[PDB]
Amino acid sequence: LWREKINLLNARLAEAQTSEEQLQSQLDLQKKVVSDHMQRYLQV
Amino acid sequence: DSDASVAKAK
Repeated sequence: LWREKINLLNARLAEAQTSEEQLQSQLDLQKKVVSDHMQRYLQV
Repeated sequence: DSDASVAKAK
């Protein structure tokens, strides 16, 4: 029963971690986009 | 590093 519970929570935790990492990637890409649009706002 | 570039860097 512990192995069953462990496998279920493993799957759930893995999917949650993937979603959280995607959120962080989007946030950092937003920061990079801020920097890039600021440089464009300066140099074009 | 003009003031605008300094604002961007900061």
